[PDB]
Amino acid sequence: QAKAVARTVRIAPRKARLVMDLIRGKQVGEAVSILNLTPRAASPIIEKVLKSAIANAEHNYEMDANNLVISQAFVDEGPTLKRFRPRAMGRASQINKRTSHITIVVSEK
Amino acid sequence: MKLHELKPSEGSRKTRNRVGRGIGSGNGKTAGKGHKGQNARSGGGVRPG
Amino acid sequence: PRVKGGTVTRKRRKKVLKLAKGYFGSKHTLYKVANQQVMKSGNYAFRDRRQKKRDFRKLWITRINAAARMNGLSYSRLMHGLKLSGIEVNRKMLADLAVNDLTAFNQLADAAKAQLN
Amino acid sequence: AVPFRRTSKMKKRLRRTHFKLNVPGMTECPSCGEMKLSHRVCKACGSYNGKDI
Amino acid sequence: YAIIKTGGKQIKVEEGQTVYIEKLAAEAGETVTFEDVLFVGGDNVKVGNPTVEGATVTAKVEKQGRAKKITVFRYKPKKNVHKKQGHRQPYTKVTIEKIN
Amino acid sequence: TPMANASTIERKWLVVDAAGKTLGRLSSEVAAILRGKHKPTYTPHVDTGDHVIIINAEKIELTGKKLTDKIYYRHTQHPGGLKSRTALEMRTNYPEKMLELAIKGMLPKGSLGRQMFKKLNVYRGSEHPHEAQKPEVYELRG
Amino acid sequence: NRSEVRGGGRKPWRQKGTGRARQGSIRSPQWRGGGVVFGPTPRSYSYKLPKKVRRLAIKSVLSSKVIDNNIIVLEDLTLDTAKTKEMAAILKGLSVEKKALIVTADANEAVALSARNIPGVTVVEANGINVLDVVNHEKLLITKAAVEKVEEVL
RNA sequence: AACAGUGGUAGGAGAGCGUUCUAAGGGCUGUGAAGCCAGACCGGAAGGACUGGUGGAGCGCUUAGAAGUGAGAAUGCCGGU
RNA sequence: UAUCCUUGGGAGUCAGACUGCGAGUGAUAAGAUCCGUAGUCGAAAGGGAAACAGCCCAGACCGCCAGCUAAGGUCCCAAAG
RNA sequence: GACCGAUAGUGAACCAGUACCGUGAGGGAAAGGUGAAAAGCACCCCGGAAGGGGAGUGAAAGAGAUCCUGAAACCGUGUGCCUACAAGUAGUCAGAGCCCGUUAACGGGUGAUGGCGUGCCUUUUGUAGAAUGAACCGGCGAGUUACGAUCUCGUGCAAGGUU
Repeated sequence: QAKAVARTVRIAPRKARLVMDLIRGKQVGEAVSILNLTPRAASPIIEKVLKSAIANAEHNYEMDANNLVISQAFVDEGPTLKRFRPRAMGRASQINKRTSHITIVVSEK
Repeated sequence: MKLHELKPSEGSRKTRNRVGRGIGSGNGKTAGKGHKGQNARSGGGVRPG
Repeated sequence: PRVKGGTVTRKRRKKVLKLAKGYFGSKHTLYKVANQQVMKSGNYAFRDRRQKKRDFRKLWITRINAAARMNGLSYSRLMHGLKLSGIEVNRKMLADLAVNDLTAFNQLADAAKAQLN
Repeated sequence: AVPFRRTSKMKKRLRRTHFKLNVPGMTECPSCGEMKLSHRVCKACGSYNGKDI
Repeated sequence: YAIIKTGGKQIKVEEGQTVYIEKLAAEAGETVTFEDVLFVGGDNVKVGNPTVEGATVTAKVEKQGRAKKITVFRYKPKKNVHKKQGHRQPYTKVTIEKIN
Repeated sequence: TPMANASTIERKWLVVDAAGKTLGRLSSEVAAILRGKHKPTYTPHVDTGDHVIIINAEKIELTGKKLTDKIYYRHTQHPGGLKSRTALEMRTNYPEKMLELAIKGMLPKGSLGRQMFKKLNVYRGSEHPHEAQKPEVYELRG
Repeated sequence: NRSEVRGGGRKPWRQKGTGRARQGSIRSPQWRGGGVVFGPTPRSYSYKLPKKVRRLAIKSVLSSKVIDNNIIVLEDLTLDTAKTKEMAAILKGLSVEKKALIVTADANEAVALSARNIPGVTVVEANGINVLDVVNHEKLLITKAAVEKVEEVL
């Protein structure tokens, strides 16, 4: 089979979770159509890594790109970045610029 | 004697009573000072007479 | 010398958590909330070990009573006849018979019924 | 005006059930094949209803 | 099938059956006769007056063990009381023959 | 180590007439058999009972001035939503439900209690639609 | 101690009004940096016994050595050199394959220069005898001169 | 062996478990140490082993000794989530 | 029937509650207050009293799927007439 | 050195009295570990890059620049069993069905259904308590030391013991 990863990308993981919960277990071409047509911030990232995956398969494994399926696809919360918003009255509020590790695995039928 | 068969005379040695080290000991949560009062405090007491 | 205490605490708490499997979420995931259920489970277990003796007794008795009512008797009247006879077997045996070998139960009940007269 | 208790994972997930995305209403581009929104233009074919812009 | 009284308790038995009971003085391959017997059952029946005469039940041991553990834990809720205690109740494994 | 039944059941169908009977002393038996305490193969958690039919529910009896003075209260979850119905008008308009109420009350509570209630099937008159089940009569010990 | 540690001083925050806990310093033991409560402190673990007892002790252990026959008398240790090969050869001839203690009267410096490079071997005069060395070294070599010395002072 | 007994706060007494270090003696370890994760093992308790996996270099056992010696709570401190 | 006395080491306790009985203050009121006396709780689980610290019965080393009873109960909830 | 071993030990193992705070005196941190050795990833692809997948180096790349191990909280993916007429300090005991097969022993995981059952700590006459405290996990964190007195136990010597 084949794998692709996008490690340490500034985006919240839940949002990516939504976008790939759409496509978990689908053919690659229709999945690309989903990501191209759905209006979310994470679809370009996800189609990017997916396209890299199928490239890895075709180049390093020769697994007949059209005959492919998302075996699995998931997101892992990566290292956040800490920030502070100066709220009223000298108090600050902690801000969690999240980060995600996207992972996709592609196989045949 | 030999350093790897040492032993004392019985009754010469004892284990010291630690406190604040659980309730199975019977000296937990108070170290035998009971509950509140001038005798239960740090530096707590009075002059002897 | 100085003493940290790194491994002991972890080991003990993990032992507790392994005891606390199957509990609802945090009560298997977290140490202390699980501890205070495990402990509670210990008291409940002590209690239930002694309630078994009280529950199976009831069950046996109900079974015996049903069988005696179809034989034409009450539990109380039956067991009085049996103790009066010498048939002090026990209620668990009587129940097992009343389920499996009801003819033997009838034999015994007929003995007691006769000796009530 | 605050949570009297912390919300558990189970109810958190039960709430987030409906929090999800439906797919689009999708169709092909009959001109050059690829997929497309219903009643909308094929960005790559640049076509719609058998007509190019 | 017979009935017996062994350990302040009672057992229903069939021949060739395997049973676990209280501890005994056997030595893991010895034989035993239960004589506090009653309700020979299964066939032509004989009931104990308190007990049916003779009609013993032979058997032999296969194990003299101590069962799975239980950790009775007991705490009075406040008051800082605990008792943690293990228990392996001994037992004796037996195979039956010759109800009489 | 006795038996504890499971899917080894044979639920018969019984029939009971109520031409002159006191519903309490009747119900205290029908519920017992719905629970299965008339059987040696009883277990508390399996519903070993037996199906029951009741006929001529209208024709039950009572003692004393209950028809005039016995009151079935019932509250909604609205304020002042208390309602009351005398045993008499219950008997006339619908005795099915008052029998059901008594028996439900003296049944156990919980899913199992409800499921053994579901075996009950009360009918005004003497019609008994459940011919197909080939039931039999059950006289009352009391 | 919390006094010896640097800083502290100021009440880090007022006693009241905050939701935080009462605290008097950032160096009290609760804290990360913190001052230790009791801990260690320099001292001496030394104590002295009475003379009768200590001499009884050394007598006792010597008695034990002569009992179990890990004692050897050897008059006239004489080394033309200060070498270790000779000493080890001597010990081999005496079947001494383990730790050992060697005793003189007046500090044969040849014997001391030798016998120290060997790990398990130690050398001392009669005046410098211990119980601990005796116990530890498993076997004892003495000159009869040193014997007369120890037995006349004892 | 027999007999009797064994609820328990404050609290008194006694038995022990375990951690770090040291001494001695006897050992393990690149053919895989400690540590970490699993496991349906053992012990009356504290607790202790065994097997497998990770890891990739130090560590147990016995008898004694000495202690910064055991944490579930302080609107505890720090960090993380 | 076995606990009594002395000496010595070490403590904790000095906010008590209800119930029954005898008294006071009170209004012969208080889950009141203050005394005496006995008990229970405190420091005591278990069964009943629906639930229910102080009431009734009764005192827990541990196990057993054995039995006899107390209080209280035996038409169904709920074992037993 | 019967002293610490990166929350310890100097405040400070690293460009620290630094950064930072304060008008000012003054206050005052955090932050160690590639590998034996850079041999630190030629080259091919995806991609605008970042970041990946291969290849190669290396004993090891799951070692790849927060670079030894790498726990828990927390976050997710997949799946064996259960679950949409049921009220329950969330378990315990009994227990069917289903799925597995152990440090091989009256085994393991789930658990329909029945019964019993108002959390932990403190403080209280008494707390499930609508009294207090804890969001959770991890780490740190509290009766010690010197000197002296006294009692017990032990040892040695004893009308003599001791420096």
